[PDB]
Amino acid sequence: VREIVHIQAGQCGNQIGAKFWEVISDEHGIDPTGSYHGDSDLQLERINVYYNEATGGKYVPRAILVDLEPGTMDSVRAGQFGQLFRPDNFVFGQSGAGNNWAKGYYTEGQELCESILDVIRKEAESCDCLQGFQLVHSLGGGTGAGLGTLLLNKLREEYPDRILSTYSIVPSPKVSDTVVEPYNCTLSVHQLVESADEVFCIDNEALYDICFRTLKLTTPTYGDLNHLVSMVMSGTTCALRFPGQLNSDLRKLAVNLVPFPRLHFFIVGFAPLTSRGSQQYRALTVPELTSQLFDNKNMMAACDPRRGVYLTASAHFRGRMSSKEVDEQMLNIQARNTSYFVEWIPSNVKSAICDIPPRGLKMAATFIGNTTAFRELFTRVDSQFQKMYARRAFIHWYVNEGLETVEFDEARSNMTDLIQEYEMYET
Amino acid sequence: PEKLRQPPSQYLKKGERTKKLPPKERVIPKGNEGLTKPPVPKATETIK
Amino acid sequence: MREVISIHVGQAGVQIGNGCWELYCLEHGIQPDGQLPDAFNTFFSETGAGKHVPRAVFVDLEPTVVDEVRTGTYRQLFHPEQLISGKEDAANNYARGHYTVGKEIIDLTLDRIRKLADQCTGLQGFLIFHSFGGGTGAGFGSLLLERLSVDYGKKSKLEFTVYPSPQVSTAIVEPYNSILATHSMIDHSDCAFMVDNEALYDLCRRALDIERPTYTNLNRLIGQVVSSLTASLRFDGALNVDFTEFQTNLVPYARIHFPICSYAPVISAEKAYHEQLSVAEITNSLFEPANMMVKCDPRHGKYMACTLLYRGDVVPKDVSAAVATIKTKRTIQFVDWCPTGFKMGINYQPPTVVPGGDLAKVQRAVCMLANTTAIAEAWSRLDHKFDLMYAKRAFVHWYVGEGMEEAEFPEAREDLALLEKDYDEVAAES
Amino acid sequence: MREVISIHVGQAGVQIGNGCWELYCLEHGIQPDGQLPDAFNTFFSETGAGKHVPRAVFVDLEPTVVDEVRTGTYRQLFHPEQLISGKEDAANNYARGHYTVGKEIIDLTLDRIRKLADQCTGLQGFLIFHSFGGGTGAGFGSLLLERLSVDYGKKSKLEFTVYPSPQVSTAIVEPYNSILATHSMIDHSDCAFMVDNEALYDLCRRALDIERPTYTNLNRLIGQVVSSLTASLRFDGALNVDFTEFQTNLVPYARIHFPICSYAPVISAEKAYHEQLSVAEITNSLFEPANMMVKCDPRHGKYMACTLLYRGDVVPKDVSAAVATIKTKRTIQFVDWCPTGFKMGINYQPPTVVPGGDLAKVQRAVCMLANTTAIAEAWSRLDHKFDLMYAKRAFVHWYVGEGMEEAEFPEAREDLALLEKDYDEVAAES
Amino acid sequence: GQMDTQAYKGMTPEQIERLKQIQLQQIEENRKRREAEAEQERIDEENRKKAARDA
Ligand SMILES: Nc1nc2c(ncn2[C@@H]2O[C@H](COP(=O)(O)OP(=O)(O)OP(=O)(O)O)[C@@H](O)[C@H]2O)c(=O)[nH]1
Ligand SMILES: Nc1nc2c(ncn2[C@@H]2O[C@H](COP(=O)(O)OP(=O)(O)OP(=O)(O)O)[C@@H](O)[C@H]2O)c(=O)[nH]1
Ligand SMILES: Nc1nc2c(ncn2[C@@H]2O[C@H](COP(=O)(O)OP(=O)(O)O)[C@@H](O)[C@H]2O)c(=O)[nH]1
Ligand SMILES: [Mg+2]
Ligand SMILES: [Mg+2]
Repeated sequence: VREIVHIQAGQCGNQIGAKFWEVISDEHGIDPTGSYHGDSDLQLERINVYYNEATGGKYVPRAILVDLEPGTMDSVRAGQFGQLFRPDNFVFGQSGAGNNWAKGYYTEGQELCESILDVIRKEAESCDCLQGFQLVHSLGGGTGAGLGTLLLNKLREEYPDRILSTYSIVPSPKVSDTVVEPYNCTLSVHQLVESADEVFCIDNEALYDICFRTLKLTTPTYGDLNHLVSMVMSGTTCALRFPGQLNSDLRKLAVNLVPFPRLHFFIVGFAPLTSRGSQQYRALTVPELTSQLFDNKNMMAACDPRRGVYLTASAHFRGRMSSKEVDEQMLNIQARNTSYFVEWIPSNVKSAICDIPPRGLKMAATFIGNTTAFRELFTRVDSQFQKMYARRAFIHWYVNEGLETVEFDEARSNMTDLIQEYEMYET
Repeated sequence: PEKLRQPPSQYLKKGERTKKLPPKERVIPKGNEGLTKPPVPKATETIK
Repeated sequence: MREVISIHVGQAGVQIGNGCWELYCLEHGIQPDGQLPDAFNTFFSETGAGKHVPRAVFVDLEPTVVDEVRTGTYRQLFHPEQLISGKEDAANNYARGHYTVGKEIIDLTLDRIRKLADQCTGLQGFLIFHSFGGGTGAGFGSLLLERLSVDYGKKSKLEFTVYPSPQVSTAIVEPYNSILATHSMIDHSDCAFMVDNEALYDLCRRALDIERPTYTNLNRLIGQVVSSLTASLRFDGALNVDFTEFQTNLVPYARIHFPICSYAPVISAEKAYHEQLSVAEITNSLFEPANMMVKCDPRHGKYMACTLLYRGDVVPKDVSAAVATIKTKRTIQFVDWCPTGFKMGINYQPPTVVPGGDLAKVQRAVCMLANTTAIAEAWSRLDHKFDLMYAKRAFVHWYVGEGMEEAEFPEAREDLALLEKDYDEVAAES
Repeated sequence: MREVISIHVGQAGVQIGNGCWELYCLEHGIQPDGQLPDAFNTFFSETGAGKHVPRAVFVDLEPTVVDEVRTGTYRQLFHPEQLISGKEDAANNYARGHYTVGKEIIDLTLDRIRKLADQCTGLQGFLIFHSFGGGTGAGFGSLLLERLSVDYGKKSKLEFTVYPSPQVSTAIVEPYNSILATHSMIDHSDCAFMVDNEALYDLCRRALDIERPTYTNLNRLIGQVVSSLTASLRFDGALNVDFTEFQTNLVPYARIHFPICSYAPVISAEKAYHEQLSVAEITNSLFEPANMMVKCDPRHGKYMACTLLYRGDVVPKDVSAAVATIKTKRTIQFVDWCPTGFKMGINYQPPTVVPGGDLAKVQRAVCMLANTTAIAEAWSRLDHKFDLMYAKRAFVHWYVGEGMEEAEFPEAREDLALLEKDYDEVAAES
Repeated sequence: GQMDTQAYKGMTPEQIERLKQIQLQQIEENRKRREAEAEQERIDEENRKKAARDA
């Protein structure tokens, strides 16, 4: 009884969220019509974490979908599992996105914010308990980046105690899909730093690199890339849904991994990712998972951990396995590569074990780590921002919406300090 | 609805929500009287 | 008749508990439903009928571990009241489990333990389990002990805790929780036993022949020790030793109670078939550093009074020869002011093995508890790890926000520092 | 021989009585029509042939609640003169139910009760039920008691009334009605017991395992206490207590009469499988704050003399051992004067169960009535709620318009202050 | 007293019991070896074939 409320914003959020419910539905065993047709009693133990039951044997997710234009929403419902969602949780405007942060935050955001909060109020206050919220959005856009942060502030004000876990996609360094991203990401980071408890950063280029290097997929599509992300969000909450030898829920993760209030941006990775032909060679052992998780190529964020130093690290393991074997690897990986860990924090690696693995995979692993390598990713957006800012570039579109120029300087200064904050703790 | 709306002039300034822990200057710790169990007698204090 | 009450706190305490009661029900001959297909009064009560009920209370702040027992096979044995579950765990935070969330459930549990003590006419002590690194194990364990001290006063509160290992660790904030709990246990506990996973991790691989153990195997090894300790009160023996006799013989002073554990023989079934394992053999194995349940070698320190428990074939004649031999051994030290140094106990009922058991039925076995200055090695390691984190204030904000005043961090520093001064001063000789 | 008259007023009283006379009929063995398929006559009259009729009077100023019985199964049991119904209810207005509308039916009601008293050769008391917040329970109940005081004189009049809950409230004008009836009750009642729905709700969920109780479940609980209370006059027992013995033992003074009640065991069927429930356990369960049917903490204040009633195979020794154990509880406070502090009773007839019931078939049970100073906490609630409303004159127009004079509002406030003074003066140090 | 003498006819039940629990343990680990190899390898055999041939 640790219910979690799920919120999706924008084109990125709805497509990721829609694929996310396909993964959970098969894990719990829910037929796309919404009825249970599973195979084990353990599935019905704690389905209350994510689902509500309509009288008649039909289970409904605690999902709210938010957009400024209904174009992407109707594409989701036509999908196979689109019938699952409650029709009244579809909250949308009737105006163009604009791919603009200020317009999403001020012009269209204020109008829709009134209705979205009460829809949240329906699901948030309908359950016996509420541990935290779950947000999926991108930072380069205008709807997920702008409207998502607006709801994040209101959620914090009304529900301060609950954990506001968010999953974010960061603009790419070589080619990124929007010209005005340096403005959008810089403003969005200002809201994320002060409001959110946990933030995970995903880069599209790493997902392409992972699919081409490891899985040998000749033509990976956005369904397959979003499939990789769904595994990680499934992995974190699996401690709530199923029994284990050592439980580790969301609040345990935040306490252990976050040493100081502002340093909480995280990188993730998933093992085992097996090549379709390398499987005949790979004998799947516990050390084999340990090799993949800490391997730099498996990381889903395009920031190399070796260029920085680790502060904290966490690994989850799923399946019936030896508790000694997991604990020995954590000691082994920590002592073997001491050059990438901080001295003034011993035992930098947290561990956990879960009993039920994903279907087919007899064991699986999930990694979440925090490192000073995030200075690479912020220096990129700051360098692009300054040169776009030094001359008055596209700014006039944002100012016409009503944003004062002082907000950018406040936004960049807060971003600049967080870069320095990572620098000082490296010592 | 009027209460929820946020004007541009009220932009979130830094440090409004991230509070800082004060640097902990301290009182001298009350060490040996903090426990009801008496301390061990020393080696040199033996009765002759 | 004479009663002992068991309390199980945290995930480690609970899932140690089900292994222990699985052992006890099989030992006495009680079906999981409580009916039968004596010494029942020590651990069980007669509800009427042919059904019995354990004297145990399970407490945790999250329902997953407790609900496993609730849906398990043993669900019929326990009283529904004994299984107490909170809403959300302490997140490995001592302040959260002590001040904010711990106090929401403390008074509910204290009613249930007291209500069980009404049925125990001849109560003589409690058994309490912890994991030091856990938030509920350390945080709520301190609050439970402080209240229980004034509720019952001069009743032996024996504890059995899992000390964080020298190198194996699963929680980053682990040093923070252990030191804060150190102040609470030292004043209030009558006596508390230390064990660490890392020594059990090595022992169950070498002595017992298991390639890759789990928490299940270790919890069974703990159950044997508790069975050996309580066997004197339950079944006949040539030399009975009550809870009070352990308390007086082991501890020389108030602040120096902490013993360590050992057990012999720990041997696989196919290896136990090879040899006879006489009394002298099992006594010799107890003193090798390999068999300590705490990964500290006694040879860096010295021994005070040690207690030996024999469950099996053995009867005093060969006991005296064995202890006489161990005194001749010059690899074992004793402080000058404890020339006697030993308390021996002998019981006739052999140990009980389990279906899917890790061990064979040895016709004789011995259990050991000793007080040694080598335990000061563990405190020094914990002290250094804490100072590295606290120097740069690595995690203070989480504990302060959950109700703690930061001035308690240096206070917990001094009490451990004072304890370290006591052991080394006692270790001196004149 | 010895007779008791039961009167039911308002919705709450008659609905409780429906369950009570259900319980009485099954206990004695009488069909719901009043025939058979002893102590019958203390509650019933033998009309002739083979038929029985209860000694009860049902009155409410609106016919919906009474007509349920008139159309129900028990319609054949009662005498139609006993079922009295008004035309329009008091609308939760004290002035309406006392002066304006209550006068219409008061003299009709008084003839029927007096006519019922003629057949009672050896009557010894009355049983009257109220709900304080209701207009009819308070306005008409106060009027009924005032007349019965002069009609019968010093025949003891016992009341069973539902006091307003601390937080649960269904009527806004509820504080106004309670104080006005408090003036009438304190002078005329020989002794009035206290119950409230909020504590019975929590009791009916924890002890009895019911997810969502209704008024039906709570009404059966109250009937058990009255059945246990009157069982001394009905069935054999080793120690008998009459109504007069209750009256002298429980009250030291005139204005300190209000007791509180408790019952044990209240257990479900699948929990009683795990519990023997002997005399020592049931006596201990009574004194816990959880089992009090008024949500006031006895730990908050002191105890005066208590009365205990046992129904089952109970031996007088086990009674004395239980009482001795209670006196050893330092969490229980007694007054220095009245060191005796107890009166005990034993009866042999076990409790009776009901089809569709909620309780277990226990072989012994205990009922507890005690006088304590903790009830001053309940009056402090009603006093504070009244002052906020009357400060701004929130609802005075309704009561004044129905004939009530405003001068009564401070006078009723004056008496409650005097009653609050009386309890603390006695509760003060000797 | 030093009367584990039953070993004259008491340790023989022990050692024979030791033999039977030895065989039970080896049966348990033998069947576990057989259970693991089929599950891990041959369910994976289907994953290889389906993924490759559908590609
Ligand atoms: N020997 C042994 N140790 C265990 C077992 N389970 C957990 N531990 C130890 O317990 C520690 C983890 O803390 P928890 O068991 O969760 O204690 P807790 O008080 O419930 O912590 P919270 O979940 O935050 O309330 C780790 O250091 C483990 O090594 C077990 O089954 N056997
Ligand atoms: N325990 C219990 N309480 C009841 C029941 N029915 C009513 N009550 C209580 O009665 C209280 C209010 O009194 P009323 O229901 O108005 O009864 P009344 O005295 O006839 O008042 P009027 O109907 O206006 O004449 C409420 O607070 C209820 O808690 C019942 O069946 N069981
Ligand atoms: N992983 C993933 N990324 C996507 C998907 N669709 C869009 N994106 C990325 O999201 C970023 C911004 O998307 P955008 O259209 O602005 O989303 P918006 O928040 O609704 O405005 C682009 O850089 C895209 O590369 C998807 O299906 N999967
Ligand atoms: Mg816990
Ligand atoms: Mg009425």
